[PDB]
Amino acid sequence: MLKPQQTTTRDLISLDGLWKFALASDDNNTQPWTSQLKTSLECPVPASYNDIFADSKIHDHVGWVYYQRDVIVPKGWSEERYLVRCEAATHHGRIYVNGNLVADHVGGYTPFEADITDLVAAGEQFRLTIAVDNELTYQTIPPGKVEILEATGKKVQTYQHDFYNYAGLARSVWLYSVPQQHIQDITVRTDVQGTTGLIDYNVVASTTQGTIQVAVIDEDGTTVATSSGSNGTIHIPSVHLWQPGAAYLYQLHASIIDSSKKTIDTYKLATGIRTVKVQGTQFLINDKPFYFTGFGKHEDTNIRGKGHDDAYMVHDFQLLHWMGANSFRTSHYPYAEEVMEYADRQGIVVIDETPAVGLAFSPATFSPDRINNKTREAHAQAIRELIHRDKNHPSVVMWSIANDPASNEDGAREYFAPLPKLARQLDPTRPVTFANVGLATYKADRIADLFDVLCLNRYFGWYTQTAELDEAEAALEEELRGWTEKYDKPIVMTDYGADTVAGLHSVMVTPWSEEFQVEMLDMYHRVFDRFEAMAGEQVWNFADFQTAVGVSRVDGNKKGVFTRDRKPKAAAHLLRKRWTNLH
Amino acid sequence: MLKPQQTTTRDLISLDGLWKFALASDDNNTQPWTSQLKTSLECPVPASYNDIFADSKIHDHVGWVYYQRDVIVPKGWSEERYLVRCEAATHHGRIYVNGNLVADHVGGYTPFEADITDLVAAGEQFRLTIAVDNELTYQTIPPGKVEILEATGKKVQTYQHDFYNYAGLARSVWLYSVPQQHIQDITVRTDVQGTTGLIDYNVVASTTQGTIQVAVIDEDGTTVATSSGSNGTIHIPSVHLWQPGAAYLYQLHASIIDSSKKTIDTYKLATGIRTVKVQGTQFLINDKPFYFTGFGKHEDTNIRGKGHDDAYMVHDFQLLHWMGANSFRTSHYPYAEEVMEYADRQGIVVIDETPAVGLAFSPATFSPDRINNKTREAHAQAIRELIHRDKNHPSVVMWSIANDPASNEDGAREYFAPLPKLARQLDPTRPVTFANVGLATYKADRIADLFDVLCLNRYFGWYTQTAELDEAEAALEEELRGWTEKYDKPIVMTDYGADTVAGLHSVMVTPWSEEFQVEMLDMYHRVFDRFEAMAGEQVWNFADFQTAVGVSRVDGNKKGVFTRDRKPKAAAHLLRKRWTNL
Ligand SMILES: CC1(C)[C@@H](O[C@H]2O[C@H](C(=O)O)[C@@H](O)[C@H](O)[C@H]2O)CC[C@]2(C)[C@H]3C(=O)C=C4[C@@H]5C[C@@](C)(C(=O)O)CC[C@]5(C)CC[C@@]4(C)[C@]3(C)CC[C@@H]12
Repeated sequence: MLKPQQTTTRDLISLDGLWKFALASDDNNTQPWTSQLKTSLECPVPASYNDIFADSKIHDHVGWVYYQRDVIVPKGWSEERYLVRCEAATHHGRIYVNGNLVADHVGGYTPFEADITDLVAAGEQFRLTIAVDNELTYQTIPPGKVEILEATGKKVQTYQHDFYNYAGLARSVWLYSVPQQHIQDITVRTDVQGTTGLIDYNVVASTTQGTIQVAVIDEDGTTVATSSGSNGTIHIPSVHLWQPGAAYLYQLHASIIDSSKKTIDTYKLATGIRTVKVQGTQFLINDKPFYFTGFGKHEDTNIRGKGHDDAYMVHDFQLLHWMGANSFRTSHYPYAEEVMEYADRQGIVVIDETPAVGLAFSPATFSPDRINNKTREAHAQAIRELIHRDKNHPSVVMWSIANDPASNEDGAREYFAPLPKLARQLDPTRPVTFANVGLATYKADRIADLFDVLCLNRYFGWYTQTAELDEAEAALEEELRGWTEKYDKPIVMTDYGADTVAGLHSVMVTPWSEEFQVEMLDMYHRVFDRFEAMAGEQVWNFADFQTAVGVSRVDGNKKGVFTRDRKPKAAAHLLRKRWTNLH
Repeated sequence: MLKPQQTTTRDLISLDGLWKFALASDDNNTQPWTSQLKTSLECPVPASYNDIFADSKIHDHVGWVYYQRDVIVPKGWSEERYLVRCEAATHHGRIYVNGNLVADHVGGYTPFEADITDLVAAGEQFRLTIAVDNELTYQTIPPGKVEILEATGKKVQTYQHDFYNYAGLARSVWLYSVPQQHIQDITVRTDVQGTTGLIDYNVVASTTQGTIQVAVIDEDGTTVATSSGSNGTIHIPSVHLWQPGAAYLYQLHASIIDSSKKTIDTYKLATGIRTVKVQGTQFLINDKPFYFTGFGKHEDTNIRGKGHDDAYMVHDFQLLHWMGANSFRTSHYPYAEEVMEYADRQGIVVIDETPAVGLAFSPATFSPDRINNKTREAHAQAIRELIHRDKNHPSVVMWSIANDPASNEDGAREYFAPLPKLARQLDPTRPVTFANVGLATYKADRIADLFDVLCLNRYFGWYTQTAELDEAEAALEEELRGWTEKYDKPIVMTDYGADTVAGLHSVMVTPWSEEFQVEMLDMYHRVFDRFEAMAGEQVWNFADFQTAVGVSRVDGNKKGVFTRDRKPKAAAHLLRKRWTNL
């Protein structure tokens, strides 16, 4: 269902706060959810739990953890229908109402919920336990594999992606109410004919006794159009288009109306009128060529892990405007819905990506004992959920299906082939892409032709022709010449960068140094501007972020242009100079 | 005497190395130079001793220390005269040969020596003890005062300058030989008539029996002119000039010649043909206007303190060339002589400066109980020794008499007046300056008219309390207007910058961030470029350096554009942008 909001017809209670917290264990208490949890530990919920507690055992935990609290359903909600919703449980969430399992969800970055109307009476209190599991298998979306250290028996988690496997309730939890007859879903699609804007809409509602009205209201509160029925086409004269760098949002009120013209349900959906098209080598937004500038990001801050944070969100966006970035990519998982809403209002463009990173063991990655058909089922599910959630965001301009898959290997094409089609079939308003790793050159990649736009991640300066910038220039150039001569598509660079410790400086060519970072980004730009087919450049990464432990990671990933606490490295000023002095 | 060298007639022995080291104490060994020091400590000799031992007592020590080692005079110096020289002992040095005092010297940054010819015989070993004192008084030229912490009894050294009071033998020590008849000094003075270069020379030699010859050899080895006599004028047709862009150096060989045609003594002095001139607000090198770019520096590196270091010197000059900096000032004491030679070869320009910093207690600074005429003598003495040693360097383009005196107070003009006259008199070929502090505004200062070029130190602190850039800008411009209306002289900004920790970053305007330092330098430049009379900009400082302890000092002074270990802050790149262009 739609992201819940408070209306004249719907109530919404935040369940964020401190919750009682416990790890699972091998105790005579298998089944925590059946009674009041016994812990002195409280974990705040919009948070990953790993770094909260300054305890190694919680942090390194593999398997289930339990959050618990008492909740009271408002007495004035009799005659209504109500649900508990998790915006996200990373990676596998279960919801329990007093000992009853009521939901079981498997991906780590999308919503789920349970209708508890008939299980708990209005004005009743109940014990809400949400179990969350972090275990990654070859069938989970980021895939991974649990192993056991030989000498100690410590359970340990392997995976093939960078960012740390933060787990828990990294996004908000909610109790909300909906009327018996309610709106369940809305799809809006937006074209333009000359200066007239056209909204294709479809409303899905629980019942049909009494009907659907729609109103489109501009930023001034003026109703600009109306329509009747659960689906149709709304004409808007002299539309205020939604543009990169100049958002405009209309406000689409779907109501349910009874036999009298009395309102039964209402829901307010923000929509931007905008078109995306790929014509040969150009990426077009409202029939105007567009060039991405900005970053791959991560949901990651000093203590709350992947926990959504309003201050860092508003600030991060403020830093984007400051340096003239116009976009970012939801690198390696869908971000919080509230970030997409904020991008819509800020006029920021978004490459929206599924959690499907780490489909690469470089042993054959696409075989029965690795990424296999059941894995592809999970991947298809992730695509559906993401698209289902973010279909109405004008900011979201393209779906990224995966990140660094081993798209050079036998079996990779048979694995991915259905996936671009599924996305295009669920949402025909946007192009589909994926982010290509260096192994999969223009020669070796065997997947690229099934996508509408090509995204490349490349580290010539850092990882291969190390500190040898001229050597990296030549190989970068060759490569790009290969892609441009082989495909007639837009090419957006989505990773390029270098680990850089703030404060570390050198007059020489010195990796990890602030000067080196600048020298490399600067060179990459020089090469980009030589190629007409480039449609975007997004630096890796916006900010330093935590990764799994490893001798080649200095307390995480330091390829940020800002520090974890958002202080600018020299590179940040270079991009600022570049992106504000060119379109 | 002249900086010693190896010639065909002269031998030179380095005495650098590890020496035995002891602090003074109050036991019956009241005279350590009268016998072998049995201490187990060894201190390296081109170095300050303070951070070397990882020991508090030694670092914080106030008073004398003793260095010691044996030396052997070579067998073949029989017919020869021989000396022990310290390039520098900071601040007060004594040389002992086996229980006998043979030299006592007071300034901390210039050389001294002793003729030991008659005390020790060729082929003899002797015990060399060198006592060095670190105490400052109101009469030492950087002045200070020793005090006692009442609760602990601890002896403590107060002073008014920034940089830490490092002591010891910060510079090399030598045993050397010279014939009985020898050259003792040479003065060269260079000038231009059309395209022909002129060299006035004067040679001072220990005896006048048998004459003096001079040859002037070019960079290709060609003798290009000669002269006879102890003094004269040599003409160099179509001279290649020494320029800031591009050093060219002639090599002048002064000799003493016996009745026959036989060389008895010889000495090789590098000379660059160049003029310096002030005209109105313009500083002219070889008749064309010059704009100083670069730094205030310090002799400061991580362990050895003020000890001279060939590596850091070459690198520091590469970094200057890297950022297109064309000059620096020897803030705030003469630097190693080798730096001045190296500056000559590198084509870099030098404001050469005395130890006279800290003549300011902001109680009346210039008065009989504070900085007085006895102090002025040490100061005159300091000018004398600096000019005598650096007079022949083409890189040295101006003398700086003092840094941050209280030039706004009563007594200040009467104290200073003799000093620039003295400098111009010992060297009439260069202009004289001093670095003026923020208190001495164009109104308040009462000394400035006695100098040829005005050097201002104007940290933004003087102008704004709360690190507000627009406030700083309005006040700097007002002040510079005052100076340009009231004096017809070149103005060089000799201190400007911001304390800055490497790695501290902010998208806001925040002091102590790399961004703030950048923005402040940049705003200062915009202001300087609005004024025709500006002849120069030297940022304070080149690199981070150690200071006395202050809660306002973060393990030293962090105004460096480089870190102590020579890493660039963002400010270095900003300066590189400006100086490599215009
Ligand atoms: C690590 C990834 C998947 C890729 O994405 C990463 O970006 C950042 C990072 O590298 O730290 C982080 O955001 C995070 O860790 C990841 O998202 C970056 C590129 C990547 C490291 C590849 C390379 O950089 C280069 C490789 C070369 C190329 C190869 C095969 C060739 O084509 O000739 C020669 C050998 C080698 C080392 C093979 C591995 C890759 C393709 C590598 C390391 C794979 C992983 C990539």
